[PDB]
Amino acid sequence: AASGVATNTPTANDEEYITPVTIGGTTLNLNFDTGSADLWVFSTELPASQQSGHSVYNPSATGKELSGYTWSISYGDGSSASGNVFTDSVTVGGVTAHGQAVQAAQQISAQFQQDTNNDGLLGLAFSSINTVQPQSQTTFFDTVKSSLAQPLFAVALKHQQPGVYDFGFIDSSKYTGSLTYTGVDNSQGFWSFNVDSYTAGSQSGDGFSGIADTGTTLLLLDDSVVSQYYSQVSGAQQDSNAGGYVFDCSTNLPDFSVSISGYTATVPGSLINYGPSGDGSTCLGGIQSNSGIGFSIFGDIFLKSQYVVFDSDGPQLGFAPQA
Ligand SMILES: COC(=O)[C@H](Cc1ccccc1)OP(=O)(O)[C@H](CC(C)C)NC(=O)[C@@H](NC(=O)[C@@H](NC(=O)CC(C)C)C(C)C)C(C)C
Ligand SMILES: *[C@H]1O[C@H](CO)[C@@H](O)[C@H](O)[C@@H]1O
Ligand SMILES: *[C@@H]1OC[C@H](O)[C@@H](O)[C@@H]1O
Repeated sequence: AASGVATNTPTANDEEYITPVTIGGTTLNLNFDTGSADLWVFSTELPASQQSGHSVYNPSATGKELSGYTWSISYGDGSSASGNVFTDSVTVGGVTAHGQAVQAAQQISAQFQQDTNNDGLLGLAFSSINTVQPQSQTTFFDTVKSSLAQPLFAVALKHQQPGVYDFGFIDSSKYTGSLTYTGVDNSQGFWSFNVDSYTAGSQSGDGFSGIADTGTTLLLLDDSVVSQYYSQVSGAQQDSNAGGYVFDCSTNLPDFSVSISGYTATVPGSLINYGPSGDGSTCLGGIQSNSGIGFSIFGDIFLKSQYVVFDSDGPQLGFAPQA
């Protein structure tokens, strides 16, 4: 039975986490994203000036083309990419998927053109939302799932230190105490779960739903929750140059917690100080608006405080504080 560990590393300010993936013999640094189901890479089909600063996949060397298939995706921050599809061998932390669909980029929006921290994305949401036309394809995880010791993966994202993606096993040394599980609703293809209530510093409120999303840097919440949080942060203000609420870097921020099936998951106020806003001398908050989309996005700010188990049996998610 297979299992493996892939080590991830945060980029500056923990903006994204990248892990090496070997595709047909070339290793690329990909952003593992539990919020989407497409494995796409910078390729030799892009314009040569866009290939610059990246490790690229050359499909003609090892790939088997799926003639006539395309993919096209749009993410939450407006970025997008599209291209064609090949099958190849994809290895992550020593686990190999043979004949994995590899989505070679033909076009990428400006956001990706300017991000040289990754060479593409490895989706880990449910395969039901993979964008490949005319027949959708399975994610790396769905491809190898039946070969792993247990059909699950687990993640520890850390603040300015390397972390891990555990495939097919749970590493009990990565969290304190025991895991608490909650059911997942995969009807929209996401790892969606319910929280029963939340506490933002001195204020507590009713529960809501959200997705466990490794691909989003911040903790995005309903505007009512964000207002409630920052009303407790002296001098907090929104700054469109920074991307949301900012405050003095020395501020004492309140903790934020959510109650999930009996377990309190706490994000300490020191993790809510994302870093320099890059707008003078303020810091950007780790909690920001979800822009009225109707569900919360439990991104990296939240994951940096937990060890999370993504279990295809249920499916369900398990949580425990990171050791
Ligand atoms: C279609 O599904 C997606 O787009 C999913 C789920 C989703 C749906 C709707 C709203 C938000 C989130 O996002 P995702 O795949 O994680 C997607 C992946 C990314 C690498 C383009 N993240 C996003 O689009 C989020 N973008 C981010 O978090 C960007 N981060 C920053 O701009 C750093 C700033 C915030 C300091 C990326 C550069 C990392 C936005 C939600 C804020
Ligand atoms: C993950 O689990 C497998 C299955 O037991 C081991 O063979 C592998 O070395 C790693 O511990
Ligand atoms: C990344 O690869 C495997 C090991 O678990 C990890 O410690 C290393 O940094």
